[PDB]
Amino acid sequence: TGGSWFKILLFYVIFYGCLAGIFIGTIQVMLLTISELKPTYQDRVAPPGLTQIPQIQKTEISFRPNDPKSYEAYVLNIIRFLEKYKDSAQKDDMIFEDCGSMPSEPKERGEFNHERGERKVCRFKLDWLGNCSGLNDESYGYKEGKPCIIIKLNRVLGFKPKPPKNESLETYPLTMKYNPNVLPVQCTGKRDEDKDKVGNIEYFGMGGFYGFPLQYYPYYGKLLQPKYLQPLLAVQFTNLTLDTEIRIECKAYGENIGYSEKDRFQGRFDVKIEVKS
Amino acid sequence: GMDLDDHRLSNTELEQKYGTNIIQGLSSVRATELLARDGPNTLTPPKQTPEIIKFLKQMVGGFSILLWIGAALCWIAFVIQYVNNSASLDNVYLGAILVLVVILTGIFAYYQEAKSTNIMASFSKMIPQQALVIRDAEKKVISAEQLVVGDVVEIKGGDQIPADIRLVFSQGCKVDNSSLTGESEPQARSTEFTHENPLETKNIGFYSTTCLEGTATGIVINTGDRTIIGRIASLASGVGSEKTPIAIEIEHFVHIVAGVAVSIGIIFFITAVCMKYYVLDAIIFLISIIVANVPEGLLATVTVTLSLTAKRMAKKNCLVKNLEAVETLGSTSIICSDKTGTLTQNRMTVAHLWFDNQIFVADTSENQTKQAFDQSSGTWASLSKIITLCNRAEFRPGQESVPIMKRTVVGDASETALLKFSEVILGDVMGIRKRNHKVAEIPFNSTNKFQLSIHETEDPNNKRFLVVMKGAPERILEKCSTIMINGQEQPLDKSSADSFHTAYMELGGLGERVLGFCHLYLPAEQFPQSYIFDVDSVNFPTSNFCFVGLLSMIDPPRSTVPDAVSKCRSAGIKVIMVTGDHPITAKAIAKSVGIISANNETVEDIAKRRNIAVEQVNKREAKAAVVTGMELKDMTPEQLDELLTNYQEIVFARTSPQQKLIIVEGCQRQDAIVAVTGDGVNDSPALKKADIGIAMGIAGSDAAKNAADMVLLDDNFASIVTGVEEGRLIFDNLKKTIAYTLTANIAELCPFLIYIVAGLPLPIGTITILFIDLGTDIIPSIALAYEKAESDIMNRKPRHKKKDRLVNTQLAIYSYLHIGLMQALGGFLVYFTVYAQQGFWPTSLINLRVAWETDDINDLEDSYGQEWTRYQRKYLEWTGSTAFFVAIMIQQIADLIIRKTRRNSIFQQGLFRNKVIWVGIASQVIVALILSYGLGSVPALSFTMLRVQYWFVAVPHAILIWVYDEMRKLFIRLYPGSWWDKNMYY
Ligand SMILES: CCCCCCCC/C=C/CCCCCCCC(=O)OC[C@H](COP(=O)(O)OCC[N+](C)(C)C)OC(=O)CCCCCCC/C=C/CCCCCCCC
Ligand SMILES: CCCCCCCC/C=C\CCCCCCCC(=O)OC[C@H](COP(=O)(O)OCC[N+](C)(C)C)OC(=O)CCCCCCC/C=C\CCCCCCCC
Ligand SMILES: CC(C)CCC[C@@H](C)[C@H]1CC[C@H]2[C@@H]3CC=C4C[C@@H](O)CC[C@]4(C)[C@H]3CC[C@]12C
Ligand SMILES: CC(C)CCC[C@@H](C)[C@H]1CC[C@H]2[C@@H]3CC=C4C[C@@H](O)CC[C@]4(C)[C@H]3CC[C@]12C
Ligand SMILES: *[C@@H]1O[C@H](CO)[C@@H](O)[C@H](O)[C@H]1NC(C)=O
Ligand code: ALF
Ligand SMILES: [K+]
Ligand SMILES: [K+]
Ligand SMILES: [Mg+2]
Repeated sequence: TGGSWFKILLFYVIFYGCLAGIFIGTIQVMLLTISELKPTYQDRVAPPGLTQIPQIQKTEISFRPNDPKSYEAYVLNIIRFLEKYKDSAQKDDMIFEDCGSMPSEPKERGEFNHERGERKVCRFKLDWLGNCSGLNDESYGYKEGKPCIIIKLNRVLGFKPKPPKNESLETYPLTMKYNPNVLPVQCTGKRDEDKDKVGNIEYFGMGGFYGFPLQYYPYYGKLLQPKYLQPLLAVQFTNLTLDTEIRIECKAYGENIGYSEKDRFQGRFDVKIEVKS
Repeated sequence: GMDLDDHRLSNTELEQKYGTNIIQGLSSVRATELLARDGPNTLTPPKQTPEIIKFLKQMVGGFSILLWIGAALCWIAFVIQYVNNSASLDNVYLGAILVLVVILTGIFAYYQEAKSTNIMASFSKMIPQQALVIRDAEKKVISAEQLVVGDVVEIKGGDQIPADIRLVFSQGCKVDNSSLTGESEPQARSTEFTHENPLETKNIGFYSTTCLEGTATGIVINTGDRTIIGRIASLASGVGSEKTPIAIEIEHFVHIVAGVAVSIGIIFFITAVCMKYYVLDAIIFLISIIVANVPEGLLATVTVTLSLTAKRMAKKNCLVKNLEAVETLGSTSIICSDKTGTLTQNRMTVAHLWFDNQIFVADTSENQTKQAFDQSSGTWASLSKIITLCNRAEFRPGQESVPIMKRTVVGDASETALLKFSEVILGDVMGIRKRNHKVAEIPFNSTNKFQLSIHETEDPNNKRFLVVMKGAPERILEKCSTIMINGQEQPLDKSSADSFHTAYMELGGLGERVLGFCHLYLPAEQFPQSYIFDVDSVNFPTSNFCFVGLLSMIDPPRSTVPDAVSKCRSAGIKVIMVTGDHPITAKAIAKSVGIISANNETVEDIAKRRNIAVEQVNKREAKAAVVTGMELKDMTPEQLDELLTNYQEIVFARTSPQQKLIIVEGCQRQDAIVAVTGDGVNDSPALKKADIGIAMGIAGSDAAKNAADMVLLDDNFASIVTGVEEGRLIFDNLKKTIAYTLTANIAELCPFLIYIVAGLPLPIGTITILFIDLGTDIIPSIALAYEKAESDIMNRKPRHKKKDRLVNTQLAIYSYLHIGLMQALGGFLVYFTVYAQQGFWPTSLINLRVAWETDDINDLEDSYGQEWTRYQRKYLEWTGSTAFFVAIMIQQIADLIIRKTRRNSIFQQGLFRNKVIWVGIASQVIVALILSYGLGSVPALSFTMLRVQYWFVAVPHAILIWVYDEMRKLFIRLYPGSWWDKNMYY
């Protein structure tokens, strides 16, 4: 009967409205706990991952220098990433500041609060990425047999990397360390077979130092520090064997840096590069 | 093949027809040819399907087809992933687990299914091996199987009849036809065509029956399966391929769930295809739909609960041969009951005795040791000595341990009844019989119709001869001229004769065979103590005796049968009496056990009371109906239907074994579930046709026990009452368990629909919900089977087999659209809590799953601007899945508490009264703990170790589930029939 149909529709609309209201109320009470400035926990993100710029598919960079189409995607990805690192973009003085060109201490800008509002960010110049800034060679090194990758440490809110101390010789010496305020990065062949075909790797970093300067840390998290620029480290493989697929592993070093066998990108690369003749 | 008998034919036309001779029998050259033409005199065993085929049929029964489809989809998805190198062996594990679920459920279903046992082995105690046939004018001891139609066979007292024979020459032949009528009373046989019915015509000997005494000659007329017992066994074996009502309800429930699964699968597959999804995501989502929608553990738990109740009942001497028969009692509308051996002790005992113009009643229990009916008075001692002296029956020696009433005694029914009564009331009656040295003349005959004996009293001062003569009351009265009243030998006048006739009629109106007892004190002057007596009756008087009393025998009901029949009728069950005995005894037993109530009357009784004819009176006044086999055989099915509908108390008497089956089939076509109780071979077709057949342990035949679904090992109908109660309780508890499982089904289904529609990262994995199905929800569903009744089980009427389903629309909607959605809401609250505390706010998760699951991206940005690698994202996804699983567990604890009752409240029902539910709650918690902090300490099967606060985020939602259900049941209780009991009660 019509009255029964009306009652049984009204009961269900009321019941579902009450359920939805209770659900949204619980969600809001939960959200009252968290803050817009810092995550409650960092059980997963705290040991930062190490990632590269070209954003390649199967950890493989494969191109023939004769065909521009082979490296066009890689070059375009690098251009897209570096569009925000141009000197034209970081022109303002209100948001950007001319931080020292030599590596320095981590720059605390107060604790995480809405006080002081938008923090200021150090500016990163492409000129520190020589042979790979794209200012002179728009195609970096892909036109020749000089593949260029750019290393970046995953942004972690309020994370201060502590470089490794002098307890032990971690690898073959860089001989130009400035270890108090530089986070080292080293790329080497994964196997002994790749170490004989990797060649001479030339690093490109701020101040001529081979790693991440510490004046860019900590990161304040996209709200206090929008348009933040993380430091970069260009890596170029000038002389590598043609037609061969070389396995490369790039690692960061530090007490605070950690490595996992399950997660293959936690502080390390595993990139595969081949250059067809 | 042929179903008519030839007993109107005398010797000559039978010889001409069958082509045989009485004297010469048949020539072997023709006997062998006829044997080859027709076949051996053996019963054909049925065709038993191989057990392996039955075991394999269970792999496609229930939900197994859907699970096989899911396993196939898992294999296809695994090979698609393997081609594109992105394979994780997770689909293989899912497929293997689904195959294992199918295998285990098939094993449980095979165990649950009724076992098909042949009935031929139950006829082996019958079916003789050797026959005394005559061929070529010489008698030969040839085997029974070599007989053929037309052969001339002789039978001797104490053997089995080799085939269906028509008697030609008989000498005082007695047969026991207990396999055709259920009554063991010896039946006299002759050569005379006496009755129209072949089964009662006195000149036909039946195959597999025993000849008690005498010698008879006959011609074989039926061989093998053409005999009466052949068709009885054919009906018992061939018929009975029907499903139990609980099987039908389970099948309907499976149809509902499968329809839901298929409909949602097709609809959401279309939605997935339309939203630009490739094949792998669509097939994995269909796998998830199948795994969520199927209750993987429910049917095995159903079988386990059935077996638990079966063993509980077996603890009370009630053997359940077929596991599903524990439910058929309860939801039973009609009980069709055999009389002899089932409602009756199958023991012939004295009920009433009439002396001093008074009728006294004696107790007829199987355990009675002493009875008092004013024995201190006179005229009873003389009667007791008449009982002892004029009795020939003898106990078998070495029976001191066994009680009196169970003692095996040699003699006929009346002789043994009198011996048992005397041994009970008088004590040791062998000594009294030994004392008075009886003369060797004890004449009894089938024609004389009186038992005579002359004894000399061993009183020291009397030493007088006392003669006793008992027999039929009319023959007793015509051979007497005085009566005994208070010890005085008052002459029997016209008024005394009229009172005796009235007492005889009253005793005969109760279906009791009545015996007369009288004596005479022979004078010593004419009969001194030095006189010898002759059996020729040439020296003692056979008249002018002193009448004493009238005893009657009833074959009484069992002690616990009347109150059990009353309880069964008070439970709304119609109790129909279907017996092969005569109508008078059947009606008397029906009135004694309460099948026919005292107030109610039959048409014949009303016509007799009103002094009118049966035709004149209309049939709406009589609430009872006694129908004989002759009346029922002419009835059309429509008339039988009207007879069953109109009359509530019905007694079918003198029914053939086929007529019992016809009555059962008529009852079943009334949309009713019918139970048959029996103890004989004639009940086997009816027992096998009934929805449940109940046999008697001590009083039952092997055939009846084999044909039955249930055996009363102590012969107590209280078992039937308790079975009805247990079956109704089982039905209620099955409803509760099914609702509890369907709730978890929907709670599992909702995350996948949300994942497809909104695009969130996978709230819970497909492997994870398998642990809900076969983990935390196995013991709670069993625990719900231990719930006590919320109201009076017995006051409720039997459920309609069509209009009252085990799973109706109310149950399915309340589990699907009310409680499952709430559990999904709680799980999603916990999921968003887990994600937001690590960096992903709820709105950032919408349409994130495509980039979330991309192994290319190892710098995915959260709400705070931090960057996530793929492994950290999948670890957080596993953590969210584990939190969703724990939330479902907590809300299923609440669901377990609320499903404890359907109308009552835990305050009334008792929270801690059923400890199995608390065992199951501990099982839920412990299994979740093992699956989170054990497996999960190492990341495997998408399990991780949770922070302690995630175990309590869904607790308030569980409290909300409980509060909502309590309010629903409270308002159901307050206002019955108020649109709320109709629309919210399941
Ligand atoms: C049968 C199946 C049952 C389960 C259904 C599952 C539904 C899945 C849908 C998920 C979509 C998201 C739902 C949750 C929405 C939360 C709103 C919210 O707050 O997100 C967070 C963001 C930012 O937060 P914040 O930084 O301010 O917090 C910081 C903390 N503090 C405030 C203290 C500073 O806020 C914002 O972007 C607000 C702007 C966007 C608003 C979008 C509104 C969409 C809401 C949908 C809810 C639908 C409920 C359906 C129930 C059906 C019942 C039958
Ligand atoms: C995103 C996806 C979410 C999906 C959520 C789940 C949606 C579905 C959830 C619940 C629906 C379950 C429906 C079960 C219906 C069983 C039908 C049935 O045969 O049950 C048996 C009893 C008695 O039947 P009978 O002897 O009178 O039949 C005799 C007719 N002969 C002889 C032809 C068989 O049924 C009775 O108790 C009497 C009531 C019979 C009503 C007829 C069936 C129509 C009822 C419901 C269908 C629509 C449900 C609402 C859909 C919500 C969509 C969101
Ligand atoms: C999500 C919302 C909008 C769905 C609305 C449709 C619902 C409320 C309607 C549509 C069909 C309806 C059902 C149709 C059939 C029956 C069987 C009957 O014996 C009781 C009512 C019941 C159980 C109805 C309950 C209400 C019902 C389920
Ligand atoms: C919103 C969508 C998912 C609602 C879908 C409702 C579907 C799944 C439900 C509603 C009514 C249900 C049907 C009701 C009646 C029958 C007839 C029975 O002999 C088999 C089950 C079957 C065929 C059911 C299948 C499932 C069913 C079709
Ligand atoms: C790379 O830098 C070196 C040193 O400045 C320079 O000599 C060389 O030409 C550069 N490579 C090219 C080909 O641009
Ligand atoms: F035992 Al019956 F009919 F009473 F077979
Ligand atoms: K399920
Ligand atoms: K049966
Ligand atoms: Mg019987």
